[PDB]
Amino acid sequence: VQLQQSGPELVKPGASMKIACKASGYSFTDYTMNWVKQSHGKNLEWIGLINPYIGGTNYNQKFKGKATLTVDKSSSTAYMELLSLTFEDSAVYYCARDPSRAMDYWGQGTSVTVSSA
Amino acid sequence: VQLQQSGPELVKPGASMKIACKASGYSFTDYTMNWVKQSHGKNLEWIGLINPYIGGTNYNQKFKGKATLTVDKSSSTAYMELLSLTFEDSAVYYCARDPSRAMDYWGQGTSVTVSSA
Amino acid sequence: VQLQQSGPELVKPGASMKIACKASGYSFTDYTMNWVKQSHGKNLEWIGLINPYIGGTNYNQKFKGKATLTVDKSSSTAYMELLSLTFEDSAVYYCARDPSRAMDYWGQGTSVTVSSA
Amino acid sequence: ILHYEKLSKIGLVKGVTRKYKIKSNPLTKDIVIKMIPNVSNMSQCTGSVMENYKTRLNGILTPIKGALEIYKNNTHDLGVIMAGVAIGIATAAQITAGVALYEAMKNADNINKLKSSIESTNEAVVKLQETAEKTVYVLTALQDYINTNLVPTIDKISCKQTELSLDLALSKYLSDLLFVFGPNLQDPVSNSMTIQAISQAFGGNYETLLRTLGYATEDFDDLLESDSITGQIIYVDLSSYYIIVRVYFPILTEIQQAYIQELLPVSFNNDNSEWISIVPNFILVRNTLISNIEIGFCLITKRSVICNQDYATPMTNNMRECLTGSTEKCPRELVVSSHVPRFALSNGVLFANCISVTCQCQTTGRAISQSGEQTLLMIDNTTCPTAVLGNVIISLGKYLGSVNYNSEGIAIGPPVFTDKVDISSQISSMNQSLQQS
Amino acid sequence: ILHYEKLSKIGLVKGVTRKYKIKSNPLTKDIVIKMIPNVSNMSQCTGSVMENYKTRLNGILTPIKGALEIYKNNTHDLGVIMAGVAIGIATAAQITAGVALYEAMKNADNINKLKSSIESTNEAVVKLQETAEKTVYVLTALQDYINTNLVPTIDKISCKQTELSLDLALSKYLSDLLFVFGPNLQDPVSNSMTIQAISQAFGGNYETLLRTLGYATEDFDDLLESDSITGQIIYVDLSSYYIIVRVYFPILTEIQQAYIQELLPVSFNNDNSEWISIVPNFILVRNTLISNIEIGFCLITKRSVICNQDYATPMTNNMRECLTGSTEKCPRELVVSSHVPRFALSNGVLFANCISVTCQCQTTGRAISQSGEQTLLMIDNTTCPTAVLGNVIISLGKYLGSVNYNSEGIAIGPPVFTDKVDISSQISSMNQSLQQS
Amino acid sequence: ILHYEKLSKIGLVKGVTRKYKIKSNPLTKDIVIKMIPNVSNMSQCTGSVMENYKTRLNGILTPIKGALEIYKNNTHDLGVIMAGVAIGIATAAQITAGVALYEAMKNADNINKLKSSIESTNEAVVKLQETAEKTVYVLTALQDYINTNLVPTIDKISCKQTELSLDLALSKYLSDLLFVFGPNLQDPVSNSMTIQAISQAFGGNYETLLRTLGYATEDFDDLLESDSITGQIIYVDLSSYYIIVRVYFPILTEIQQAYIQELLPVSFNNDNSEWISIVPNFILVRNTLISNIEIGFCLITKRSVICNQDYATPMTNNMRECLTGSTEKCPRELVVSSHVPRFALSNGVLFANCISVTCQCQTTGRAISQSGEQTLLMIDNTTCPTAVLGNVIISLGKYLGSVNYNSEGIAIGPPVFTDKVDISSQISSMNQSLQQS
Amino acid sequence: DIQMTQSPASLSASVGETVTITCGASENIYGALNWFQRKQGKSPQLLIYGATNLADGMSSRFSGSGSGRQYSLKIGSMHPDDVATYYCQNVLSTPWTFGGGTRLE
Amino acid sequence: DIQMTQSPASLSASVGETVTITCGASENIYGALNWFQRKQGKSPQLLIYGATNLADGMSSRFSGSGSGRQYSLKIGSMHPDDVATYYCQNVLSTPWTFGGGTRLE
Amino acid sequence: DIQMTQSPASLSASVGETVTITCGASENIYGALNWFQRKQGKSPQLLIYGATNLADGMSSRFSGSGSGRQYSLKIGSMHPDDVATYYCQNVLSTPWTFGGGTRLE
Repeated sequence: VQLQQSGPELVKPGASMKIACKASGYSFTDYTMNWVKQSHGKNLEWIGLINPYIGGTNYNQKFKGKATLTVDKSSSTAYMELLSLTFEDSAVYYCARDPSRAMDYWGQGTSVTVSSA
Repeated sequence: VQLQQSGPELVKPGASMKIACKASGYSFTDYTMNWVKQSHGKNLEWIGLINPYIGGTNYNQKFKGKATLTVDKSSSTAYMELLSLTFEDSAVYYCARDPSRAMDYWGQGTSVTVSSA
Repeated sequence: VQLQQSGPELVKPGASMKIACKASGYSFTDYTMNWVKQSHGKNLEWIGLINPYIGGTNYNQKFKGKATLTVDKSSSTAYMELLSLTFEDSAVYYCARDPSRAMDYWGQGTSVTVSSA
Repeated sequence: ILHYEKLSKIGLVKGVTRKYKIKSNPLTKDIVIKMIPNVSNMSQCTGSVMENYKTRLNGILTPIKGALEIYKNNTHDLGVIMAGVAIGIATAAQITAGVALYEAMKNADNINKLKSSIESTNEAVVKLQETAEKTVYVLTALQDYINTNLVPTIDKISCKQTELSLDLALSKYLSDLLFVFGPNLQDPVSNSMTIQAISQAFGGNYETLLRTLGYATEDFDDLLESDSITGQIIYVDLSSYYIIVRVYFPILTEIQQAYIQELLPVSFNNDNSEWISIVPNFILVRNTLISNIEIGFCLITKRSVICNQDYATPMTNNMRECLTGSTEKCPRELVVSSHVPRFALSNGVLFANCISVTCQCQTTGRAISQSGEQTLLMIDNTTCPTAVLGNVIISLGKYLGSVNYNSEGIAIGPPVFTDKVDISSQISSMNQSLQQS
Repeated sequence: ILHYEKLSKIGLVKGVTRKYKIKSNPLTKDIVIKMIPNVSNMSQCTGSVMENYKTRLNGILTPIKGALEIYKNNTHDLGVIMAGVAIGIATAAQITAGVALYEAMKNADNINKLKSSIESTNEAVVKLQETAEKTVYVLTALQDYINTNLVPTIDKISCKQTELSLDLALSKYLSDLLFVFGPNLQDPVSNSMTIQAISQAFGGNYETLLRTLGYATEDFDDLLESDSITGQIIYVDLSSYYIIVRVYFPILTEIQQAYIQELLPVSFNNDNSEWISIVPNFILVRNTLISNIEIGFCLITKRSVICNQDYATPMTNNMRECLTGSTEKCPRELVVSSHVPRFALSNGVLFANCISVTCQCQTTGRAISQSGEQTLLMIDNTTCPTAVLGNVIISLGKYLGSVNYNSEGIAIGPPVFTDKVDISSQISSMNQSLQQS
Repeated sequence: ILHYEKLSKIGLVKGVTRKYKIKSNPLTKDIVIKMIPNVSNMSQCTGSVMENYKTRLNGILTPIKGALEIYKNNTHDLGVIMAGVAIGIATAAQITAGVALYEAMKNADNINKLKSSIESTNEAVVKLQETAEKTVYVLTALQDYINTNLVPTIDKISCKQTELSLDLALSKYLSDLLFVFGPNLQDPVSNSMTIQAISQAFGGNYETLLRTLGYATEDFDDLLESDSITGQIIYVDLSSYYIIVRVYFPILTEIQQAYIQELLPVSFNNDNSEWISIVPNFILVRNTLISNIEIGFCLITKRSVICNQDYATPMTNNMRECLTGSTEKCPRELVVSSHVPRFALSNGVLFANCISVTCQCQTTGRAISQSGEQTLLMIDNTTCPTAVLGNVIISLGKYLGSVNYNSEGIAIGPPVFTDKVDISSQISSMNQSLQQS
Repeated sequence: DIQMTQSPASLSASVGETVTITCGASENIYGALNWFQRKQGKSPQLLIYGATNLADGMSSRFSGSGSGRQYSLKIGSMHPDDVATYYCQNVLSTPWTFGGGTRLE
Repeated sequence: DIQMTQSPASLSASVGETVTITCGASENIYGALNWFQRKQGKSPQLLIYGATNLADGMSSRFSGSGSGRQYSLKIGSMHPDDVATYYCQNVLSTPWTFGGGTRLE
Repeated sequence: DIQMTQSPASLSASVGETVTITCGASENIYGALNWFQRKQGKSPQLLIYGATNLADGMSSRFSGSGSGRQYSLKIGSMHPDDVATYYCQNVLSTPWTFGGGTRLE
């Protein structure tokens, strides 16, 4: 049971970027993946979940519009497209597997930074 | 909002005659017309109602068979065919518009007299 | 109202025999035919019933597999095929008409004996 | 217009002819249903039960009040004009229901002038003086239970037990409530939801509601079971937790030139198989035009079929043509079940599948025989004044139709299979053979 | 007779085989349901509540008594005769029900000889001595409520509160009553109305009714939920306001040579799409003849399908032919929903749409791959003693069918759309292309 | 993707667009429902009522416990493996439900360690300390009635009356129970049975159950009425007569790229007849693919359609093509009923069958005339800022679609008859003409 | 039928003083009583529907009250215009009967 | 199965005096008990069904009673014609069992 | 949103002595509280779900308790390994919020 993140990315402000979360070692379709934003190394906040079985999503109100969650059942990969990136969007982004309510298996996280080098 | 009666008529006993009640100034189909019998200038008695929207009729027991109510939605006219006329059928016949349960607008009335001149 | 049994039979052990119960004088389809076993001239025990109207059967547990009840609505005949006959299957077998729950009319009975002469 | 002889020959035995009645001319009465009991007589140890109940009831009632306010804020007098842009999307029924809601706003305000008196109502039914000449009635949910069970037993049980019993009663009331006044009620504006559904706000006791409002006893039960006595929520109070319901008391009007002909379905014989014809068992004939009717939505009575609206539905050309005699166009379905009507009685005359049911003549003691080329047997006085069909013995009358009924063969329709999966498979086969052609 | 291998190849996974049972041989018990409570212990301040309740209950019960008297006045013994002319119009079921009503009239008169004792019944359940050797039971509606709530609290609440509570209880009883004994009850003669519906006269407490009458515990619940324990109103009293109901206690009889085969529907793949075959999920095979069954009217049990009548319905030729192997004639429907059964277990063998559901082999750790030309995958011991389908781990058995199941392709049926509106549109298209041809 | 202009021209008026929500991520809470009341406070004259009740309740619960033990004895940890051979026959839903039942067995055993405390529960709701940090709740059926009615009145009525009232209460509880936990419950393993059905074990009081367990108030009522808050019986006790139910509290997740388009059905004019098009009134569009939806199983809300599963069903090619503009492929049905929607409001714009409904313009006082070659009339600001349709007056807005809407004719579809019997007759006629060809 | 009875069949009083026109019903009609004003030679005009509600276009001096089976129509200050015949109509049960009629002079 | 027991297996009394043939049931059968008369060498004849109702064509002297699990069949004044074997049949539960049988001489 | 609060934001105690990490919720969450262990530079690990249940693969010394809105995570005997950041996650209401975080040294 593994969740492979896409990797840390340097992205310019106002652009859009996509986190990849490959899944292996379990039934991708039968588990919901959550997404959380780790900012400043301490604070965690849940972004949203995607249910690949039904195609449903449940977003945090803070992350509606800014983040949209997709899945690729063929590749067992769930994506998190981040829209209109600002400096505050620079954080650590996790994909966490969820049977129903307990994020038991997490990706290594993508430390996304938003700047123009 | 007008209810135009056909006019006073002289009709022979045992004949059949028809009151015309043209409607204007309102939705004919959406209003039920009642019919009442004013005998001896004083006494009033409800004959029956016709619902042009549904084609339904509700008759007073006294006037079943003697009076039949029809409507002409094309002409916005409701009719009162009177059957087997006797001397007691000589009275004033009103058509009264009724939204559901209150006769608010009345025709001028037809003073029908039954005799052989 | 009459129930004609097939008649007493001499049958060898281990063989199978069919008892006919012709019905007449009533509506065969509208009456349930019961079967009982009269052993030793005294003891009676209900074998099972057949409802010719529906094709349903309700057997005593003791007689499942040993007795199967069929009907012939064309001939108004109710049959009781007896399987794997033993010495204890030698008894008097009745077909009894039952409206719903009371065996009112019985056949004369078949005294079936099981032996090899 | 229906060829009853030919229909009976293919098992469509003429049943009871019924007159067609639809609700009309609603008498409107406004009643107050207070969804919260008055616990002032046991307030000493009520706890937080009433607060939680108010929270849940407010959550339930807020969507209703908002949906009402969609129309209360977009409807004004000229003559009553409705703001179509502000309403945005609505059906004709919902628009007329919003008009009716606006017309009920005057009496709603008159009643709401008695908000304090509605709150202080400590009986399940209380009459309040609106304006010293108009009276309004308050139906307090669970107030009967409070006054009859909880108040008399304050000191018999510990007041915590009284609190728990009150909480359980309120939660049971909410549980019964939610099926009607919950998220199912997405169109409270419509005045089509029955007074039986409305009475769930009073614990399902619509008898008390209607007897308290008062009604014309004529056709009252028939108007109830035809879903014609409807209620419309006019006002929702989120502070005193009561609703004002305008109850529509219509009358029954006979539809002109309209009768509903019931056909009693009877299996018949064709070839060596048993068949029942697939023809509607309730035929609406109006102004000499034959049509179907969604009679499941209506209340069928011995003399009339009573509906809350015109449920006439169109009839295909073939079914109209075969109901009028062209019985080769009426479809038939194989009978493989043992529980099918083998006979029916029409005007004292038996129409029976005497091949499938044993027909015996009680007078002459002979068996009424049906040939293989006969579908039914018409059994009447001319052949058998009394007949035994199975075990049931019926004394008959004279058949007013043809005298050569049992000797005149009929043209038979095409076999069908009215099962849903059978319908889909028949569509499959027809499409396949059509593509082959 | 059903080709279970080919059916499972198109997703019709063989389910539980059930025996076919239909009610038969009813034991008849007559019980009195007094539809009015005895308020003699609290008559001091009852007011006019009981008079109004009597008026309303008489209005409810009069149509029932009149409908019964239609048969009671036209039914005579020689052997039982009915005046078909006086009855006029009747169905076979209604005529046999009138016969049953007449046979119950003797015990009805014997019970009505105890009219005074029925009126004095002051308990919800009372046994009355008919003839010193036969006993009749009176079920008094709301008597339990009166004796348990209102009588103990006469002086605790003001007697006006007792009066109002009694009126509310009676009105609630009438409200629950009217769905059953109201204008919906246009054929009280029929003995097909269930005892659960009858018990609404006792407040819906059919458990008390049946335990009081007594019954065979064998298949009792199965007879209840199959609507086999029916009640027939035999006598209606408009003065004492009680009904005599003959309760039919049938037994269950296994239908000869009849089993109902359940097929577990499983989506399969054809081309690159999910498909579920439109085939009945419950196949009735009787005397080696395949037919449908309206199993919604029956009670499905783990071992048997229990009905109150033969609900066998005919099956079209194509469905019969494809259930026996010609799977090119079984229609299939596109699966566009995410919630479809992707697999089923039959005899310890998994039949799975391994293209649509992830199939992994728990023993060898390999993925059970399904080619695009395979509809399902049969997963058994020979390939995978244990298989993981999604997240569920299943240890399997040996497939008793073919060993080349997963390598033998099947002929596929035609796609269909079983939506009602889709059915109408398909009829439109077929008619259009037929007229074009 | 839907051609809303052409659809409105044939009466498919664009209604409220709703987002598509399906239950997901269930929060599991386990509660104890003790189906037997504690009569220790009134055991002095209980009699044999409790023994008979225990016998009946054991007979009811034994099939449930056996069906559960079928999976409890064939499921063990590896990682949760299921004995497919011992299960034999099961559906995918039932297998996953057995997995869920096994995962709930740990908490079930932890609760069953408090069997003695569950037995001693003498209140309808009691919190029990599982392990000094986890708490379980016991819902005792009829305990509220016992403590509130029977215990306070031991000496007020004779103890035989208390016994009879207790028996009646238990039997009423069983009568309400049997529709849910009786032979209808042949698959207690499935966690698809709603908490409202589960609450019949508590007297139908699911409000108490859910508030006692606790829940997210967000979308709670929507999850209730969409049948999304389901319960699964986890443990059945045949000695203490209690069940452990795991209540699934899911959340609502918006389906990606999925909206459900409601179409308001409005009659239109063709030839000189009134027509309504046979097109689904709720169109599910997901990922730019058009499909039907069994929305009857879902809870329609003002903003969303909320289902417990994906109820998408396939759409035929012709209906998809005509919903996108090819309106000659959308079937239409004759309107013979007087109660049909003659108009609808869409985006502040009226689409009306002005031939069948009197359209008058409130601003200029003129009549909005519909020619015989026009199906509907689109009435907006450009022609009539305020319009009177019958007696309802509607102030309109601007039609965002075409400005030549009322001058552009549309191609009309084929007439149909969507009656079941009419469908069978149409199949008959098509088969006959196909055989003739 | 419901027999609708008016006690003052003929009444004549001075202009400008209160006038009560009582109406009775054989059965309780629950406020389902309409009032009609019929001037000589002209059609009856709906005066008060629902036994309390003033019909539109009618003078505010018409203040009819009542509940159950006993009702009353109030004139208040007379005027020579309301010299007409007042009918109380049964409105509850389907044969909507009328009262005898009150001729006010 | 329900065990049906008859106490007087063999009974012989003078002609013309009352005779009670008691029958017992292991389980309460609620009046679902039939009585059958089986004369020597002939099929059993339905004597009393429902534990109270006299079967048609049977003599009026058969007055069987009882309720629950304990029943009784009464002969009253004998007749040499009623010398037969009386069976009480279980009628409630599906395996409709019979009693041991009472031979009256 | 439910505001999820942890009282000891930063705590450091000797190895081998009991440690209670209290967590609070603005609204009653009915035991729908998850605990997560986040070691430095690594993804958070599910520690205790349901506010009582120990997650698989986690040490038995984690004995988190609590009910309603006030919860607590117990460490018991420390070890150098569990020097990490502990998050209590709301799970009841759809915006599943996290606690501030407890850094244990």
